[PDB]
Amino acid sequence: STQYETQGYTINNAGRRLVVDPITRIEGHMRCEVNINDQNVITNAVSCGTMFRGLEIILQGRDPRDAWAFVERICGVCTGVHALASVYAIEDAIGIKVPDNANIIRNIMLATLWCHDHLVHFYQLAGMDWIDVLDALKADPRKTSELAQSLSSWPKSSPGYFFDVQNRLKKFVEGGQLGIFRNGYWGHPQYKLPPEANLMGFAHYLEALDFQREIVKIHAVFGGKNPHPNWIVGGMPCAINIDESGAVGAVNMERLNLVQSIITRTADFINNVMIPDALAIGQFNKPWSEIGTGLSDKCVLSYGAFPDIANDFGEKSLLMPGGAVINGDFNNVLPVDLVDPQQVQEFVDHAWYRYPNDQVGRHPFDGITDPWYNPGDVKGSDTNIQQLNEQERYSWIKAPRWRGNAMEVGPLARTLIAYHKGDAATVESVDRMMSALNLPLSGIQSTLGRILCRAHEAQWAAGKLQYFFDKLMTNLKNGNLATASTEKWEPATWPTECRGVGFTEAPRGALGHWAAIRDGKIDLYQCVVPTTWNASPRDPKGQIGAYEAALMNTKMAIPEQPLEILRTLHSFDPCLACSTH
Amino acid sequence: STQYETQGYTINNAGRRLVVDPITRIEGHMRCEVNINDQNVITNAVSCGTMFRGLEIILQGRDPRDAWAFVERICGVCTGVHALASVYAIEDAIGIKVPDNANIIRNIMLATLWCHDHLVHFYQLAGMDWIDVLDALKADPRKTSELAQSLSSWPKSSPGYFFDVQNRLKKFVEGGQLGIFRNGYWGHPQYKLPPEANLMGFAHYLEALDFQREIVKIHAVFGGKNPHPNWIVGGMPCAINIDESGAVGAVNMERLNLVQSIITRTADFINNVMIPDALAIGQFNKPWSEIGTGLSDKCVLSYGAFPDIANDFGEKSLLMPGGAVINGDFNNVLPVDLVDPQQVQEFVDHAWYRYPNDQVGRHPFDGITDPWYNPGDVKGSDTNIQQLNEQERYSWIKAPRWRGNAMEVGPLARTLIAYHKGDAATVESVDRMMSALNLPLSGIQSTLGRILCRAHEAQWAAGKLQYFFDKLMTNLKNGNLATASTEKWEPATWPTECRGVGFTEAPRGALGHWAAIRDGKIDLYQCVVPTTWNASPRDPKGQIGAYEAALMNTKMAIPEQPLEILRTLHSFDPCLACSTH
Amino acid sequence: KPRIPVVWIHGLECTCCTESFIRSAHPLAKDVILSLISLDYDDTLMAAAGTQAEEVFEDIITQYNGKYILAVEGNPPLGEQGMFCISSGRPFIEKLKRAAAGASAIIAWGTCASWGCVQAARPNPTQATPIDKVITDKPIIKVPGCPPIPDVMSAIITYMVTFDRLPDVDRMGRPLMFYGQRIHDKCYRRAHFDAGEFVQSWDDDAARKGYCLYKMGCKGPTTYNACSSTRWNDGVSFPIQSGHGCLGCAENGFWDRGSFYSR
Amino acid sequence: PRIPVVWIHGLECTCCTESFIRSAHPLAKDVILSLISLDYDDTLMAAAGTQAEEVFEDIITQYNGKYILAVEGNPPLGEQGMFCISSGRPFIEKLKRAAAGASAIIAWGTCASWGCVQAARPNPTQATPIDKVITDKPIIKVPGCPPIPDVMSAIITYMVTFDRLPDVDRMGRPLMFYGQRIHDKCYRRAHFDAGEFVQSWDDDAARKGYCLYKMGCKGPTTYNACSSTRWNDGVSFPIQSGHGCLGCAENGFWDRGSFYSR
Ligand code: SF4
Ligand code: SF4
Ligand code: FCO
Ligand code: FCO
Ligand code: SF3
Ligand code: SF3
Ligand code: F3S
Ligand code: F3S
Ligand SMILES: [Cl-]
Ligand SMILES: [Cl-]
Ligand SMILES: [Cl-]
Ligand SMILES: [Cl-]
Ligand SMILES: [Cl-]
Ligand SMILES: [Mg+2]
Ligand SMILES: [Mg+2]
Ligand code: NI
Ligand code: NI
Repeated sequence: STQYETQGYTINNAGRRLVVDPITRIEGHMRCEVNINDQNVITNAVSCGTMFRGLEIILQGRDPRDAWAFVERICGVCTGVHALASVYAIEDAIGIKVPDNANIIRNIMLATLWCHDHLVHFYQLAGMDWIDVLDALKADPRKTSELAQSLSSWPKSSPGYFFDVQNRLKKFVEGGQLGIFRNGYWGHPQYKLPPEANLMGFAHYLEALDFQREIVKIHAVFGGKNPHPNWIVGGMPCAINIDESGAVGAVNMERLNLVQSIITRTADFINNVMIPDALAIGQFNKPWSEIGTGLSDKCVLSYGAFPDIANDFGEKSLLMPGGAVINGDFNNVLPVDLVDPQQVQEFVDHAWYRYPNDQVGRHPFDGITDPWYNPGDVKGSDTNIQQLNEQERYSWIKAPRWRGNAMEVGPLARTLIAYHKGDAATVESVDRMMSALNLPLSGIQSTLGRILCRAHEAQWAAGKLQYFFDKLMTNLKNGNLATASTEKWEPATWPTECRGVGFTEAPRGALGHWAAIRDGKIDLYQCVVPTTWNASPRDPKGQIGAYEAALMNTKMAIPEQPLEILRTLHSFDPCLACSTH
Repeated sequence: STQYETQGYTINNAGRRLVVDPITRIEGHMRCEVNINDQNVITNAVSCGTMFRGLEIILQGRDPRDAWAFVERICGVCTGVHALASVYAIEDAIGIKVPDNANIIRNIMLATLWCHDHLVHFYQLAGMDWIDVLDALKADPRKTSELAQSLSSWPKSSPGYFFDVQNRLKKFVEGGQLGIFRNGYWGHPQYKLPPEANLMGFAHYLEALDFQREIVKIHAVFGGKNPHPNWIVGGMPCAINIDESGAVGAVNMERLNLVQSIITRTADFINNVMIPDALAIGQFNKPWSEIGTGLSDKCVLSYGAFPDIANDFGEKSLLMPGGAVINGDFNNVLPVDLVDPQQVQEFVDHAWYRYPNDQVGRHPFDGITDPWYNPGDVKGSDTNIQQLNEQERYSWIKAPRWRGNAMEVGPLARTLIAYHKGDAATVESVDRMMSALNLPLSGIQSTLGRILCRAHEAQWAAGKLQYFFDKLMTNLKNGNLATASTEKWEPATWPTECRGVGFTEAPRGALGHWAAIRDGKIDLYQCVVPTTWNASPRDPKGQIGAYEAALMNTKMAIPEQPLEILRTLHSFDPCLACSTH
Repeated sequence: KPRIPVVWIHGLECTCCTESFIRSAHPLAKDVILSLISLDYDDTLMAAAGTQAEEVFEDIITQYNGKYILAVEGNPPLGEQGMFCISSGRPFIEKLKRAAAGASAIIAWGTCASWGCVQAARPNPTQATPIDKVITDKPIIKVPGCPPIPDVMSAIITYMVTFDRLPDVDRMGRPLMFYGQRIHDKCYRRAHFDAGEFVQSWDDDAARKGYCLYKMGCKGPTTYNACSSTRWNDGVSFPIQSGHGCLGCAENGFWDRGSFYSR
Repeated sequence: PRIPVVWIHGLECTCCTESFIRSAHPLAKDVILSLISLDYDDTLMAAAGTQAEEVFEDIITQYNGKYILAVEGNPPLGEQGMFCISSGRPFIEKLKRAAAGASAIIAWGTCASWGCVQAARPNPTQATPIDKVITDKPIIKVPGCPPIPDVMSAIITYMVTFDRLPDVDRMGRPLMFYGQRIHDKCYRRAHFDAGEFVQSWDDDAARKGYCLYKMGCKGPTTYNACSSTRWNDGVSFPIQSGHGCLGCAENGFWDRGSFYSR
């Protein structure tokens, strides 16, 4: 057993080893291992992506116009975000400028995704870490009504409603078929909600499972379907016709009316169900504002997103700020350049990939994706891993670094970047939110903080949805209908050789696609995805990524039941298919 | 002036005349006049249908297969019921038996209509006679929540919800554009709800206006569209395919699943919003259990509806009982025969039609529709009527009688017939309803009782909806998919001369279509419609119809403000386009 | 900020057009009434009756003279000096003329107001007449169908409110947006028409596979509406999808174009 | 008691789970609480790690011969199957163990049915559809990337209500939803018949809803319910919103040339 120091942590693989495989209530396949000391405190944490598909290999030789459709299938949870990054990358490479309405509709597609994804994460993925569903059976329906009405104006609060929800759960359990609730962590001492808050939470779990289906109707109108809507290089294919023959065949006033109706309902659900629930989880779990800090007080990264000026990806255009903090210096938000070879690099010394020199990091334009399953000296065998060997290669996830630094990405990262750049809305949201909880600002740099920032981002995005929709309608009032530029649709118009970067802020953090086009075909296509950053394995210096760092130093009440590990991992919203692609 | 006695009333047209033209919050065109004595008591009531189109004339010479589509347009409120009566009539004439699934789907269409129509009537048509909308602005939102939660399990009851509803109304009226509320009877002393009940009722008005649109999705599945779904002679055109190629082109499992979802939501809304509101109006307006009795304690009529044994229209088949009561003898539910020339007859001595002898009544197989606009000695002129002359012809509505008796039809009539035939479910519903208000059973025979029975019936119909759907699914499980009989689709297969009766219970009461076919064409087509009964003018003996009787002896607080007249008329749910056709 | 005044009147009708309107899924009819327009007169929905209702009618057309939209459901009869439809003791046609004189524009809802619909079918006992044969000095937007699609009715209203103009129309005064193309030119069963794959009798194998309804009398090839694209009742169905041919209900005189089951 | 369902996940993007929870009728909520017993599902279940595998093992033992196995994604044969690792072992082992006790298997999506995107050239992981690995069990293929939400739920309700598997075409796809081509129920077919085609994006044709054949629409060779049942509670489908069908329900659609070519 060895010990070394990195980023303020003492990585120590003495003591009991615990394995959580599978990690559930995530997208895709993850394994996590830890070592705990004699006080049941984590002294070593190992993040492992347990899947790979090889989209970067598959994309070679494809028509650049087709690329979005392939890379969209990196992920059905963050569905659309990879299509957006792809059309951005291809447009950047060829030099295509899209019409304003295409840009606005793309922003609507992204905002819609932020709302949907964040909502489903809060309830269906992270929720059962905080809500003791089975304890809801002990709640008083009237006291549940009282609690709900104390927290929100949301209509659905009657005693009889909560009784009906409770009764439905009771009869469900009575069947002796607990389904998705079977063999959970119910009764664990870290469940702190009173029964009434558990019943309220569970009711909201169900309401959110229902409501989330409506949000993506916006994707259906502009993009055909959800999951996996359609896009084009040059804009969007959803041609607009308001006042001419054949408007029945296009985005018309009736289609726009449907979109408006969904926007209003989406804002209302998020503002009156999710936001109060997140604050309530905060109130009953304040100690988790001091757990799972990880890299969030050290190194955070955002590329920025939502260009409000069409075809302008600069700081004055992006509504979601970009920037990097390193060394815990939040007074110096540094600019990010995705073409600079000394900035974003990926290492594979601790990953299942071949490089000519695994001691160096490769910028994505020099990226290599050559799979090499070699887990080394595991406890077990190559096909029966009892314990990964984190001293060697232990993941299908590459290790991204920014100027050699290990970074956290995602809602909390974005909140901290915007806050420290002096975004007024963000400072106000964060101050008021932490005030309501009677916690210091530093409490946001935590597992609880990740959850609170995500919730607030859903509110932010629901607001932006209306703003974008209103900008679309303003263009239509002015007779500006264009949704595609076709000037450079034909391969004959393209440079023989060119390369481009497409970047955005996906629900889980900073996303980039790096594309090289040669002779009308994809020559290279490299993706670095938010969960790649967060779930990263170690690098040649032994530096740990965001997950490993957040898990370090964490107390477990009951080693056999990994509730604390789940809480922290889930707070990052892991997307493993994304991470590996 | 003149005075005479009929049916226990003293009809006296001395004294002040009041005119209400238009009657609003009904379907179509009605005028009502009354005389009031100096005690502000009605001593004379005059019901006038102020429209005519002449479908019975238009149908002559048409193909019997087309008839349903024409007569469906008698009414867009009771949409579908005329098409049902039409296909029944033509099938009876020709001798066609439809397959079970066609019968079950027709029963689903009828039950759907009962649910929808009754809901809209309660809230959008009758509601504002009982709910003081402007008084809702004075409610306390918390006390409103507490009232709603005391009455119902319905979820949407939070103080914040009622505050938001109240604030929407506040903003609506703040601009001084009161729209449909302008120049209302608000503040009238007969408005008895407290502010909290007004706000609860107004909230439910809005919820019902939204929700009603959902119910008719069942019509859209089986019948293409609502209003005015499609039908065929021989069954229904909505071919079923569950498990074969091309199910995408038919009624398939996805389509049936949509229907099921709508059924459950419909039952929920009716049982948890409309039923408790009907009882709440009952609790605050108990004197109206003694007002507007009219013919409801004398003569009531149902043909019966919802044949559960396909093509059997007998007593063992109809789920909604048929029968007639006369002379207040509720122990003698008499059988109704729609072919008997001595039973159903229409008189026109006081209507704008020509008969060879206007002192006799004509059975519909001998019916005549020869319009004759002759208001005789009005106050005013033929084109500017200040006062109708009820001693002469005063309506576009014919006067139906049953064995010479003036009858009331509709939800209260049906409730009475089923109650006195010993239908267990009706007896229990009525007993429980009247028990809940601490009222005698006789209290159902009233204006309030018509509203309470209509709400009951919506609940009954929602339950039957599920029953019929279950029967359809039972057939499909057994491989019984048939929806049409076509062996007598071709005119050449029909009798050279034949006649048929199609009958049902529309939302407003007993409906009959009498059709004669000759040489492949409609020879005669006569309709007698529920509002024809209820809104009937007088007959040669001077006997008054249901509306006129209900209005007799009514106290008015403020002669110039017809709130009491509207309450009673609205309780019968007038459909004037129906009445006149 | 004040909402556009709308006066909604009713001639000879079945009220299918009001009923369609309140079906609107987006915007909800509730929201149209509360937030988008000011529905200032409408006999079917208004609290006031009789003299109270006619005071509203008279106040609105006076106070907003030249500034309201007139929506007409149903149509005026010319027979019996107009007294086939009596409004406040007078022929409806007089109320229609008075209402029309103050209107900035008129919406003719449905086949009734547009063309005549069922009451005008042979032999037209009441001499029911479409609005544009009575009112000849005002813009009339025809929105035909029996009734029109709910979400078409509300979309035309949102167009007027959002863009502050009437929809552009075809030569018959129908909004191009929804009536520019035929049912048959956007029908999901067109592949079957093209292949000669037809329902020949009800509930035959073709019917169970969703084949074309041409041989069963479908009038989609001569009917202009949005039913095969926008569809009905929040996108749930339309006549053809549920197995009945188009009757032609959006077209002038469709009742008298022969049997619905003939070519 | 509700029918036991075991839902496993191979190499995937999770689009099929996401589609399922979009179901409008019945709601996914009601499928889980009332129609089936969703007894195992990594994406949604409370239990993780050893607790989750305790459920997996007990379910497939207790209900041996009586559970439905739903499969999302597929097994890779490359690197001894360790391109997809499940509780430290190749996914394909978990698939075989789950398959052996199943009464029947649902192959959700193009992944489980055919291969989908990871199987597109050059198929780095040797991703393989379920029916090439499990050869002794009924497999219902429900293709599409993903399949339509209300088709997924409709197939479930069929199995519950009728107590049988849907009848299938020669490829194992339910006839009810896959018996006809997108192009045979496409509302733009009138335009195809008339030679009325979009020729470039956002042209006059595109703004009138003309046919997308010349823009590469693969509807003529694709079997699915998108042009009839439509997507997301009957709101739209690819063609309606202006993009040609990609062919996403068909075996090998990724490698059938550019989406924009014939
Ligand atoms: S069903 Fe009617 S509208 Fe559709 S293709 Fe056939 S004939 Fe044309
Ligand atoms: S859009 Fe595609 S599926 Fe539709 S008609 Fe044209 S080619 Fe066929
Ligand atoms: N959000 C998201 Fe998916 C991840 N990680 C992407 O990009
Ligand atoms: N209900 C109804 Fe209409 C009337 N009266 C019919 O029939
Ligand atoms: Fe629509 S009121 Fe009904 S009849 Fe044909 S439109 Fe008229
Ligand atoms: Fe549907 S998991 Fe998403 S990739 Fe195509 S189906 Fe697979
Ligand atoms: S009958 Fe009418 S509703 Fe549409 S499909 Fe034909 S125009
Ligand atoms: S791309 Fe797929 S979703 Fe349907 S329309 Fe084509 S099969
Ligand atoms: Cl900070
Ligand atoms: Cl009027
Ligand atoms: Cl006409
Ligand atoms: Cl699995
Ligand atoms: Cl494939
Ligand atoms: Mg990569
Ligand atoms: Mg008659
Ligand atoms: Ni993802
Ligand atoms: Ni009616």
